[PDB]
Amino acid sequence: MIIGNCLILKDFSSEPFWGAVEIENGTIKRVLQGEVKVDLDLSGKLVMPALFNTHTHAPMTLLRGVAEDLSFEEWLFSKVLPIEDRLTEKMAYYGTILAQMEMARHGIAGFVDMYFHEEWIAKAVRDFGMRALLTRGLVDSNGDDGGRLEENLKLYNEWNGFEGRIFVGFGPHSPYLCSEEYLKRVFDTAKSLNAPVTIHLYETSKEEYDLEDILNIGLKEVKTIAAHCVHLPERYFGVLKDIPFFVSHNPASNLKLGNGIAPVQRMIEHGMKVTLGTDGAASNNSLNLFFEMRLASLLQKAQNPRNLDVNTCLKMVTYDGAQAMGFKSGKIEEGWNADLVVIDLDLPEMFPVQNIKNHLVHAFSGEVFATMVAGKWIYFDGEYPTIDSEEVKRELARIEKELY
Ligand SMILES: N[C@@H](CCSC[C@H]1O[C@@H](n2cnc3c(=O)[nH]cnc32)[C@H](O)[C@@H]1O)C(=O)O
Ligand SMILES: [Zn+2]
Repeated sequence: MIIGNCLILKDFSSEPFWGAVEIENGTIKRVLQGEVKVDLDLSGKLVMPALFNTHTHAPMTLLRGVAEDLSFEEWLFSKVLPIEDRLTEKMAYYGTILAQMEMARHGIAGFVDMYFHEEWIAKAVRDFGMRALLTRGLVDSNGDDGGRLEENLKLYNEWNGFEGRIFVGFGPHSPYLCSEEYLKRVFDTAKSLNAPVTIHLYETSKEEYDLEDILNIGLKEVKTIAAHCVHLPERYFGVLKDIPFFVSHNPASNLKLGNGIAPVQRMIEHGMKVTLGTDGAASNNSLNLFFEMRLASLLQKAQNPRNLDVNTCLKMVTYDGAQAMGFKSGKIEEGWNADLVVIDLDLPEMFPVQNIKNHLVHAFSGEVFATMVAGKWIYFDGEYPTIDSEEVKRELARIEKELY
């Protein structure tokens, strides 16, 4: 298949050019320049690498807007947890289908999850078409984790590697919901399977523990996606530079729950790898990485308008995200995955045409035209080709009634 005859943004550091792309068996076979015979003419649009959301809680789409005007502790222990006790396996599946519908209309190809009923979440990702690094949220009480780590291993056993689209990791919630001993066990497990770890790190100001207790139990050796890092002491930026440590920046969530602004510019200048996550729909409340990217840039610019320039931003949502997720995506080059998104250039916000890249970061709403994952269209002109929209919608309607 060859799509094109339009502008093509190869990667974050290059400029658009008129051409086309040939996809074959979920990969990029070749990138053509100039005019050429295409099977799909996307003239008047832009083709670029798809985006990768490095942090979310998929089924929380079912709780969108249910927890407003609350401090962090109230939000989680008073509002969210009681509702989650009522969230079923079936709801996890449909909440994830909904989450993918939303992420897909925003050009997202893959996401990193941390939740429960994870196998049902995996089924939903299987059916929808996206890529995902799935992990089970882990917490313990003096070593007793209620069988959560075991569930994570079951998930690993049954889903790691599925169709090259799904990978399984471990999700210890945070250094405060996980005891020191339990955390070491989780890191040792991940270390043994050579699997990633995702954890909420220094999300709130109350967290003042030393990163040393983690740096010497596996962090230096385990690929880790640390969400938030709002209060990560700057004295550690140096050491985090050369280990597979990926910060997942979640600007909207940090602001909405009154946690603050992470010094991303500083982290980046110190050589740290930084990616973008949306977190869950109950504390965002959208699953839009374009919005997240724009917001991130603005927040850093408040300190210095030169902070988080356009290319650095595009790199963060595309290539860096794919890297944290272990997928060879993020660039339209031969041999790379065919994970692409199509943006409509025939819009007010995309003018002047000579500044398209800037528009992508500071003016575009995030509503893409189509999104392709593994060579398949998972969203196209308002349509969801991989699912029965109407059926899914009815189920969600029943779930809303049942859940609330
Ligand atoms: N509560 C789960 C274990 C953690 S799953 C991942 C958890 O992260 C929670 N979560 C969602 N958003 C945030 C956030 O912004 N900060 C901290 N935790 C969050 C989410 O509600 C979920 O409970 C259980 O009992 O098995
Ligand atoms: Zn989170």
